Amino acid sequence: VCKVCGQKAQVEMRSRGLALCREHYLDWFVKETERAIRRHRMLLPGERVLVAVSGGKDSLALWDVLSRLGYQAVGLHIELGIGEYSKRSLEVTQAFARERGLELLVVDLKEAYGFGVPELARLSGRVACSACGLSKRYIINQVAVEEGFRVVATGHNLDDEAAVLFGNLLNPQEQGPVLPEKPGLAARVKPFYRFSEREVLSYTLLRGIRYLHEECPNAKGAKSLLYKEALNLVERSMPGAKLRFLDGFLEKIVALRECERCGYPTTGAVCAFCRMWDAVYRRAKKRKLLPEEVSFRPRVKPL
Amino acid sequence: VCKVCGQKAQVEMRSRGLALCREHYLDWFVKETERAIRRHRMLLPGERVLVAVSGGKDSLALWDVLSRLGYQAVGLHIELGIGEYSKRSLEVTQAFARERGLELLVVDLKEAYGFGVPELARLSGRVACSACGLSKRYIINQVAVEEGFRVVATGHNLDDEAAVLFGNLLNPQEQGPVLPEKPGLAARVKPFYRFSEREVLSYTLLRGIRYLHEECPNAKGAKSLLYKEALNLVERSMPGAKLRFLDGFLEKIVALRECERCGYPTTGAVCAFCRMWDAVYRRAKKRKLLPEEVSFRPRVKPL
Ligand SMILES: Nc1ncnc2c1ncn2[C@@H]1O[C@H](COP(=O)(O)OP(=O)(O)NP(=O)(O)O)[C@@H](O)[C@H]1O
Ligand SMILES: Nc1ncnc2c1ncn2[C@@H]1O[C@H](COP(=O)(O)OP(=O)(O)NP(=O)(O)O)[C@@H](O)[C@H]1O
Ligand code: SF4
Ligand code: SF4
Ligand SMILES: [Zn+2]
Ligand SMILES: [Zn+2]
Ligand SMILES: [Zn+2]
Ligand SMILES: [Zn+2]
Repeated sequence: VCKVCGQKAQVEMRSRGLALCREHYLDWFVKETERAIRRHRMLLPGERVLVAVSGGKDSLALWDVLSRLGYQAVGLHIELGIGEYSKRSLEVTQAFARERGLELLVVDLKEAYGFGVPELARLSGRVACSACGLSKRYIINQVAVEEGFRVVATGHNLDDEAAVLFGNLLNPQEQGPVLPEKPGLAARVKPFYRFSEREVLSYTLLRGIRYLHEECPNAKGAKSLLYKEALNLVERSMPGAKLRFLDGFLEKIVALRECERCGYPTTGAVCAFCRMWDAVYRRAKKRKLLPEEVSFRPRVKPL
Repeated sequence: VCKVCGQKAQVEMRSRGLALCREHYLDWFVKETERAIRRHRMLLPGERVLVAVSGGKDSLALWDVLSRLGYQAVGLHIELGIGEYSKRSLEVTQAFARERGLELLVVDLKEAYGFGVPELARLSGRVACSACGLSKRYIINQVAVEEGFRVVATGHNLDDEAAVLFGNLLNPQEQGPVLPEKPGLAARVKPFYRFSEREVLSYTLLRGIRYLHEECPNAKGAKSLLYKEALNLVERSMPGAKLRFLDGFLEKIVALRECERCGYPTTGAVCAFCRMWDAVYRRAKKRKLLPEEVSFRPRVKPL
């Protein structure tokens, strides 16, 4: 039965020995999120926070919770130009924001830089996921800094964190719930880092939030899915495995230069982002999808 | 093709980018085993070594290889009294030793202590696997010390080592290829710790060694099977994962008292082995399968 009210439980979490009815699961989820924020000093009460929202279940749920917790949550969605997929992804995110009166920023990849993720993959040589992730992290950071946000919230859940940890162990040759802000670098927090993917999904469905069910025709996100399958196989027979795994690592145990192209932090002369888009533009000219006297002019960092 | 002779390959190891014909796989396996022994100073050339052999594919293969490498390999088999299973397991081991002129020692659990693993589990309260493993490690060590062996070789393979490592990470609340000998403690080496289970099986089949195909009605060895499934799932799509996993850990980063009952090393007053068998005898008396004036008299340690 529901541990709080004694009525019929709607959600059962063996890993925590906890069973809750719909109304108290939603409340538990929201309170536990704030418990995570407070424990790790992720946010200040009512602070402006840039929420990276893709239209999927986690970041839409995160946007909902942070709003309910009274944070000034502004969403940033990035249109990746991956066909009808990215189109629907934008619609869902827009619908969410509209029907809740939340501020939503959009960066359209194709409109800003001329190429979506598909063409970007062909032109950079990198796998689609490499160029895409690189663009996502840079743009989200850039928008945060340019719009005066101190902290960015992403919707990475426990399955995601444990998959990353697992992958690093099996494949070094191929990031913590809180990353502190530095000059040119906004802070990044993961308030959902201890919720399982199943648990975040449960919140989303019970809250009635409509998200983009379908997933990208991913390329090397097929790796994370492999890691998740392996971890969940164990989790199925041994609840709390992912939590034990991630907690165990967490509770146990470099020079940055300004990019001479855009100004943002990097370890080299020019950052991987500018280096990628330069080569993409360069190869587009040789092909020639771009005018010869065109230059990639990245938005230089304040102040 | 076979990387050594150019003829048809019989064994393909994607993880190592290596393909070999039957005759050269057998040779590669044997040479690599010696490479492991030498690298880690596991054995001295021609040294007497106690090989723990269960009749399964790994330890029978290990016994074969160590013999071929000119080591004086004496096998110790422990009869666990698990029905017809343990019976066949003993036969296979005996057959191997006979048809190769190898010295084989046998400890029959029921004959030595009065109870096989099944009854031992009911009487100790511990799961079958707990009492069984405890008995196996103690007896193998005891026989080694009592018979003047410096080093014991076990047939643990890469799948086994990586499963253990994985399990510890997911479940702390539930051991290296070489353990140095100490007073009352023989050395333990795992010369097969880098061969995958599939690779050790391949050696066994190509060498024509007959082993006990069936496995114990295991209890909590069902855990290792779960760990192996998870790891092999990744290995299937990403060769060298288990090796990367295990190597990565290995290449990165207490007071012992004499048991007042048997003399062997322990952290407490009496060791877990004596403590287990005492309680088993004690509870047998209360049941009463043993005479009241009977005492468990463990073989006290030399010198
Ligand atoms: N196109 C995008 N625009 C903005 N933010 C994004 C985008 N894609 C991902 N993010 C952020 O990055 C986080 C990780 O995304 P992802 O790699 O999709 O894992 P996920 O948990 O399966 N996706 P989601 O369910 O949407 O959070 C998401 O929670 C978002 O917060
Ligand atoms: N009954 C036994 N008697 C002697 N030695 C044993 C016995 N059981 C296990 N061992 C040793 O312990 C090692 C690990 O055994 P186990 O837990 O069965 O993993 P395994 O690799 O599946 N078995 P095997 O194929 O026989 O090595 C074996 O290689 C043997 O060397
Ligand atoms: S799946 Fe690969 S490509 Fe599709 S969005 Fe995620 S990263 Fe970019
Ligand atoms: S399976 Fe469990 S019980 Fe059967 S032998 Fe291995 S440990 Fe002892
Ligand atoms: Zn309730
Ligand atoms: Zn740059
Ligand atoms: Zn050959
Ligand atoms: Zn003892």
